[PDB]
Amino acid sequence: QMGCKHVKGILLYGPPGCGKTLLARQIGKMLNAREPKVVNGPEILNKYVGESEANIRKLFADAEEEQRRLGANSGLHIIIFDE
Amino acid sequence: QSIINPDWNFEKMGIGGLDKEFSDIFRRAFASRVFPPEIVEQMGCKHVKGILLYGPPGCGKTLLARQIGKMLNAREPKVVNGPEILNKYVGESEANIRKLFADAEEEQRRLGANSGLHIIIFDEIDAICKQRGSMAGSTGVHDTVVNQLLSKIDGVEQLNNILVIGMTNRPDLIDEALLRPGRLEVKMEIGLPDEKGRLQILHIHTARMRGHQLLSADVDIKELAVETKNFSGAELEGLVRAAQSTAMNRHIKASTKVEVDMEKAESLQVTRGDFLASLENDIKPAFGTNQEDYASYIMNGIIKWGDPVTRVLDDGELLVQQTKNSDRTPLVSVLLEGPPHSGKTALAAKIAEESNFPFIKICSPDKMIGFSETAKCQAMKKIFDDAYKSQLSCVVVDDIERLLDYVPIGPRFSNLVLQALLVLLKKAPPQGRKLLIIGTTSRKDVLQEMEMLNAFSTTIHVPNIATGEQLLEALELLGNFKDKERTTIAQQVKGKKVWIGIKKLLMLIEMSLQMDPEYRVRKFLALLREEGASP
Amino acid sequence: SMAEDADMRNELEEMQRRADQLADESLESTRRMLQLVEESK
Ligand SMILES: Nc1ncnc2c1ncn2[C@@H]1O[C@H](COP(=O)(O)OP(=O)(O)OP(=O)(O)O)[C@@H](O)[C@H]1O
Ligand SMILES: Nc1ncnc2c1ncn2[C@@H]1O[C@H](COP(=O)(O)OP(=O)(O)OP(=O)(O)O)[C@@H](O)[C@H]1O
Ligand SMILES: Nc1ncnc2c1ncn2[C@@H]1O[C@H](COP(=O)(O)OP(=O)(O)OP(=O)(O)O)[C@@H](O)[C@H]1O
Repeated sequence: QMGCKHVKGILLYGPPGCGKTLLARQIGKMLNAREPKVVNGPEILNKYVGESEANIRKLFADAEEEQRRLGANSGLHIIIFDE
Repeated sequence: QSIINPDWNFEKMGIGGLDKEFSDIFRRAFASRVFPPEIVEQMGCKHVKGILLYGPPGCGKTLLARQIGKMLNAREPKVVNGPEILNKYVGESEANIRKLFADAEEEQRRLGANSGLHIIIFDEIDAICKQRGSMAGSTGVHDTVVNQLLSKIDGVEQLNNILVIGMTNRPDLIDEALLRPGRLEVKMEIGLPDEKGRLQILHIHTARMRGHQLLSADVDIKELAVETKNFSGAELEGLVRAAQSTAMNRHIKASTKVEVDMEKAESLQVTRGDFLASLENDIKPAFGTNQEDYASYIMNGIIKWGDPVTRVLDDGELLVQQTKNSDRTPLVSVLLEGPPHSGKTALAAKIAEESNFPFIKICSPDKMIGFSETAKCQAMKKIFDDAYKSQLSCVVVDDIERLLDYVPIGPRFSNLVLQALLVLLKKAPPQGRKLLIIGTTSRKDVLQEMEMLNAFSTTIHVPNIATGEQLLEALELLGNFKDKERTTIAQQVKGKKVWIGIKKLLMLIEMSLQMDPEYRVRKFLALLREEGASP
Repeated sequence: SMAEDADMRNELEEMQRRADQLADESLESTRRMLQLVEESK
């Protein structure tokens, strides 16, 4: 009835060695969602033309599909970036 | 079959503060597709096949694009999200582009003048439409795609059942040839809303929620609209969402576990307190002001220890009134000068705050430690450019002498920054706006000799403490030495003259206070005597 | 200063499936047909 969507991003910053990764992993594992897709730093760069964009698009494919096929009753997805 | 949907209605669109732009876009794009084809043929014209949009982030571009795409009773619009047509195999990118237009060409060649309507969206057009190098050795990464697009949009064959739309943030990088009236004719700018626009946006993002009694009577929408000044479109929705979230969070709890109440959740309500809270610490406007900088520059406040502070404030108010309610002089500048440690920056900040302008920015060297001259010029250019997007503005330049990189030996300094500031202190703003610039310094003769006083329109003087009476008044106002010691100190200072700045007086008091309870006055007097005058 | 991407050289068509033993088998049958036809005369 309120007609509002959900926040889409969270950003955490601080000096090295203070417990950011632990918090991220715990919050990710807390939810009943599926395993979080992880990107280990810049592992999507490539030499051939048009590969980075395809790799980026690949991440959102499953969630997008699931949204389309369910609607408001879809599951939850998470994406965790590193550096 | 009518082009527009049978049941489409403007109010359902959900857009506020862009009535004129939408009306003009409709007039220039669709007006020719409403009356019977006979008159259109008689006039012998061709329908437009291009649109463009640009503006600062968070103004409602994608929303307008999607709404206009949905407004047509035709096929489903295609989509392209930035570089989603690039490929590694030779020539496949061009084939991908060509595939988009195949359906329209087939439709045209088959059915002729009764053909259907198609749409496309080259979202982030800037990504793959950079200007051509036009020089050997500067081969562009994407040039064949641009040539193919230019050929297809308007080439050896003609089409009259297509319509393109673009959106970007840098309208000055699009290829020049792609902006002539034959390909992309109608281009419009989306800017920050005004008071009525903010009211409309808040009303549209609240109508639904009022349907089920989710608003108490304490919410004065007009007051909320007037309070929030120069807010982008998205930030209103962000504020409303944050207010709703914080209001709902009170009924729920958790801590050790997670649980929800079922006997109180049916009496949910949202009041003005949560709105205020969030407005204060939730959404931080981008083109506005916040108390943090003032708290950082007014750390010890302002105290009226004499007459000059009132005269200075009155002169500042007079200048502000002149700039605000005048039209022949849309650019007035004032330069503050005085001896070192006289406390001049604080007065500038106070004047800027009390001016009550929608937009205030402070450009200080504190944020430019170690920069090169090019970075400093770029930062100043960016700030001044940003200050050109508001009906009222005020900019404060702090510590000019340290900005020029001056050093008496030689002397030496940076010429480029001086030239940039000189040219930038005479550039009138875009027609129909106002501006005000306030500077500071501690060496007037240097600037007077560099031929800079002919660029500033006036000048004010900020003096120091001149007589023992004012020093005693300041001491009493601060409230550190009590009457008993006040008599003794006065019996000494009263019979002479003093020359000190307030900041130095504060530092002297602090240093003196560290001694024993009954040795403070003597050391304070000794320090004051050693300070000297040095007229 | 990072060597930019390069266009895929090209395609070198080359197709190989299951022909060898399939056509050797095909042959072994024709040879026997020839032998029988010779024998009849
Ligand atoms: N609040 C905490 N309580 C207990 N252990 C903690 C806490 N914060 C961090 N740690 C310890 O941090 C260790 C790993 O820290 P980690 O390097 O993942 O964190 P970080 O500060 O986010 O890292 P990075 O410096 O790589 O950004 C874990 O072994 C955990 O013991
Ligand atoms: N006039 C308006 N009324 C209501 N919502 C608006 C309005 N203008 C913008 N919005 C909001 O804009 C949001 C979508 O973001 P939007 O498309 O405006 O960003 P953008 O300006 O396209 O950003 P970018 O610079 O990245 O392209 C929606 O939540 C929508 O409510
Ligand atoms: N009535 C007052 N007038 C001026 N300054 C005051 C007054 N009361 C307190 N102050 C303090 O005076 C300080 C003077 O500001 P600041 O530290 O920038 O020194 P300044 O002498 O203006 O600068 P500079 O060292 O560059 O010459 C302000 O921080 C403010 O806290």
